[PDB]
Amino acid sequence: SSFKAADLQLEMTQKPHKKPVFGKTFTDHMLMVEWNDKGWGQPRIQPFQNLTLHPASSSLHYSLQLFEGMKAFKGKDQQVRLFRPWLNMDRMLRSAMRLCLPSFDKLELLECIRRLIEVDKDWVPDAAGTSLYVRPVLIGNEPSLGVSQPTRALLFVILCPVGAYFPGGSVTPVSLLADPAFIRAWVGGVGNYKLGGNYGPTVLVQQEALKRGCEQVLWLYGPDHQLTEVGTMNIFVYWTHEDGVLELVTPPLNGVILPGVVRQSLLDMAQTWGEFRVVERTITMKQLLRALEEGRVREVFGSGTACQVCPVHRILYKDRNLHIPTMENGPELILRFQKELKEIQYGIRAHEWMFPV
Amino acid sequence: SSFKAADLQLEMTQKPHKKPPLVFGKTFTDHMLMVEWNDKGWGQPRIQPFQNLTLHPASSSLHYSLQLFEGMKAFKGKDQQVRLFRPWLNMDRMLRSAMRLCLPSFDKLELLECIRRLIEVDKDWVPDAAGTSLYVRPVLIGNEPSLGVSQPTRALLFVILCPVGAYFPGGSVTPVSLLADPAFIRAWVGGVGNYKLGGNYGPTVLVQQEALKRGCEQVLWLYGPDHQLTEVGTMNIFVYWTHEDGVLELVTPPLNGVILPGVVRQSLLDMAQTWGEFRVVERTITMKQLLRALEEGRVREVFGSGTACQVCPVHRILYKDRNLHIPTMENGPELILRFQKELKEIQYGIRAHEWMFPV
Ligand SMILES: O=C(O)Cc1ccccc1C(=O)Nc1ccc(-c2cc[nH]n2)cc1
Ligand SMILES: O=C(O)Cc1ccccc1C(=O)Nc1ccc(-c2cc[nH]n2)cc1
Ligand SMILES: *Cc1c(COP(=O)(O)O)cnc(C)c1O
Ligand SMILES: *Cc1c(COP(=O)(O)O)cnc(C)c1O
Ligand SMILES: [Cl-]
Ligand SMILES: [Cl-]
Repeated sequence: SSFKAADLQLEMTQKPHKKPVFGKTFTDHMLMVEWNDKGWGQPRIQPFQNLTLHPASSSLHYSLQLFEGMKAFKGKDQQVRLFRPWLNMDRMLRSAMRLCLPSFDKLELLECIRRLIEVDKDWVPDAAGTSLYVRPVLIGNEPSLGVSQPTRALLFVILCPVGAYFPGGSVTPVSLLADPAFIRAWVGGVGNYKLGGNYGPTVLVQQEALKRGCEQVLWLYGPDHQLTEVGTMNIFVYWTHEDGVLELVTPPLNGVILPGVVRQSLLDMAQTWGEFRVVERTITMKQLLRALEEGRVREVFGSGTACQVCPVHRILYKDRNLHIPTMENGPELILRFQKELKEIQYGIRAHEWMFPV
Repeated sequence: SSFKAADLQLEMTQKPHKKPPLVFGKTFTDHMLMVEWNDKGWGQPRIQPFQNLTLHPASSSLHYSLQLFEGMKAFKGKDQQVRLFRPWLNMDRMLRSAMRLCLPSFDKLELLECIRRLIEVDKDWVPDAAGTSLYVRPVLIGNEPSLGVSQPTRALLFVILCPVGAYFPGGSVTPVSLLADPAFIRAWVGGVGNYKLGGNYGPTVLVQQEALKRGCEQVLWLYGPDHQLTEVGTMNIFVYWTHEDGVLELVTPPLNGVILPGVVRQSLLDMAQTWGEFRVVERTITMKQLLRALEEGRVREVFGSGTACQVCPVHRILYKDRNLHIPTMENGPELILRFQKELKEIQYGIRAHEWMFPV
């Protein structure tokens, strides 16, 4: 009921590509594993190459597709580490089950990914702010037009080296368009899984945001306009709450929120410091507006594998620009999180969150 | 701006497959249409042998569901003339889908001609036995070799064809049972359930398995705190009843964002409006209204509409634990039969009609 890393077939490349925008440059090899009625085949690391798909593949008709996204970091000691990969494996499997795609063993796949990165180790940059982006994918591959549980599937992993997210070597804030007409996900839906179907529909909304002079979309939900997510990031607010208490709040995992790995790590870190209240609670636009008027908001930011932490300085809501005082406040919490994550990720501090390749 | 049928290139196949017990969606004809789009605009359209697609592993079609599709039928009449049912509507709907996903625009009439040309090449695949048809499956997908979530700079439009048998075994319309569970949501206001995008279907697979597990054949998709009946499986839903105000009516949910605007659905409203024999409306329908109408003997027929079956009677709805009998079959089903008959006449050339497009 799962492929084994022990059965790995390696096929090194004939012509290695020469080393050098996110998501454009890929490495020499990829992981591929086929599944069918006779279960999982043997995993193989093969050179990077195209997929060959039947024109009726359910991956293309009915979006039987899911992905992951995580980063591997090369520290000063030249050792490569993945950040909390076990959580990505957990989330990938939940995604798989939701789309009736075949179950697999999380440790086997991780080992296969480790083996794949081992093989392309030379691709992992080591300049400040850089990393290798790891993109696993599982797709249905039924050669029929019936909307049904696939009897064929493909799991593959590709790797993309990436440069520093903040070019200045310093966090820079973003502006958000907050328009309630666009809804990313619904209770009872699939917004809490990393399914390809959740992203395609946001492309037009992101264009609307730029058209309107904003950089990303603030996803609102419900008649009370709950702040759910920022672009493809989780949202956090650092403020003095109504009851006079300083807290860090992020929306709870009630179904419309993608359970981000960084998000969970920011909650864990802040809980560990024990210096202020850390809570998972709904956040409405009205709470935010009242807190801003009353000078209670210190920092608003997104969390995700792309930037780690992204400051927010403006929200366009109801044709009205709300200034958010994040950068004015340091941004102290943001910088503290970035420094601890950086120290853990590049091996400056030992930590069980890191998985060595 | 758009590819042109004028520039069609044809590569006839040299490995024609042996023609056939037709199971929907598993048997394909010898040729396919294929047109690519990039920064230079659309390439030349081509008809070519049926073959696998080659895709970059980062293709946005597979990572961010930049994919949409259509579904329509070609019918071979008694006069052996092959005809498409209201294809212009499918073309309109496909274009709306493409725009919603920031996929490249095209000329609806040029694609239609290219499709006509393709069916003409595979004309001998069109079955002619009663209730059979040729299923047309146009697809448009983004194909950017990049993990960025953005408007693709490359896309692929293709069309494949499938011969299909009669939906109903001996021609007799056969009713279905539905699982109505509020825990399941197909689509939401502000979402994309009203476009024919691949993303709307993948999540239904697990729910359909649950319908089977619970002894039902299809899913009755409910929406909102008031349990509005929206769609039945991949079909629009219609209720024929005497409403609370004493008026005999045909009702279907309105196009308010959670309803896919079916070609058959529109055609049924057009026909029934034309007859002028009873009220025809687009209004939400709730489970509470249905239960009360069933208790009062006001329901005559409930049915789905779609390209698959045309019109599909419903005899049972399992709502939570209650098994509700729907008396569709005890009432003829008169309206269903009348729609079926009139559509068959139009579709198989028995009666020349502006709704038919000759191949
Ligand atoms: O947005 C997220 O946090 C998650 C996500 C969800 C969905 C799709 C993609 C991503 C993602 O990781 N995109 C990504 C963009 C840019 C870079 C980058 C550029 C220079 N350094 N790093 C790294 C990752
Ligand atoms: O359900 C719909 O009406 C639309 C749809 C939406 C989404 C996916 C597929 C369909 C569809 O057309 N499926 C389909 C099944 C079976 C047959 C058949 C079998 C014997 N004769 N014809 C024809 C079409
Ligand atoms: C990928 C993603 C995130 C962030 O998840 P991480 O695991 O922290 O990278 C947040 N929201 C959405 C919608 C996403 O797709
Ligand atoms: C395709 C489809 C229909 C029916 O549309 P027709 O154009 O009548 O075939 C109904 N509902 C959903 C959800 C669909 O995908
Ligand atoms: Cl962990
Ligand atoms: Cl028409």
